[PDB]
Amino acid sequence: RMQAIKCVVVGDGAVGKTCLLISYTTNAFPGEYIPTVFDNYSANVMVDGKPVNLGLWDTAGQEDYDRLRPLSYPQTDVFLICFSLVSPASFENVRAKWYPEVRHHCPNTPIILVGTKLDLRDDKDTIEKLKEKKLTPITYPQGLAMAKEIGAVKYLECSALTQRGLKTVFDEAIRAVL
Amino acid sequence: SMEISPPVLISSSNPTAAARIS
Ligand SMILES: Nc1nc2c(ncn2[C@@H]2O[C@H](COP(=O)(O)OP(=O)(O)NP(=O)(O)O)[C@@H](O)[C@H]2O)c(=O)[nH]1
Ligand SMILES: [Mg+2]
Repeated sequence: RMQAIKCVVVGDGAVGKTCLLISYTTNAFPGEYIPTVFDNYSANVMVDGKPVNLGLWDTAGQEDYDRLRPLSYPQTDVFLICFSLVSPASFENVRAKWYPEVRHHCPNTPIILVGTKLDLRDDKDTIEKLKEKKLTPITYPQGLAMAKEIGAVKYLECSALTQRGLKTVFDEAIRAVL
Repeated sequence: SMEISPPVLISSSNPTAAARIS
């Protein structure tokens, strides 16, 4: 049977988990935000000339799905823990929620920490809106330190919108398994 | 040192993505 990888994507609502998956697998970007309960993407990649099936599992960022979400975790090979680079609350939830939940169910599964919406970090309006609430975007060093703190294999930054660093996220997930 | 190709979507439960297949 063709070699297969199950990758599960978790993180707060609105961080960009669904756009990450749509943009990576089809190069499209959806025009309207519809909250995810569960969704799936089956895609083939060539890894050193051999086909690999990527089973990508999308999950709900909302607290109301906390009891169902872990039921999708069995047989996971790698987790993507996602936070938005322009949402400090979503960053803090990596330590307060996502890392503890993933580790409770899957103590030995590799984690990639993913900073999303890279395109917004330099956006003056986004910066000013954060600044008005005494906040600042998450910097690369901050993300890196959080990755070290939670034992993540790798810290990566990307934009689903521009596709900057997007392919690298999934390539690194593959490398964490194969 | 790994050569990884872009993905080819085979299937999805997601309406937006499934529409862009094959
Ligand atoms: N500027 C920018 N906006 C993005 C990016 N990725 C997602 N967004 C926007 O952020 C919002 C939420 O994205 P989405 O992928 O639906 O988030 P989610 O993490 O899947 N949410 P949920 O857990 O509820 O399913 C949408 O308005 C989407 O267009 C990105 O790379 N850049
Ligand atoms: Mg979603």
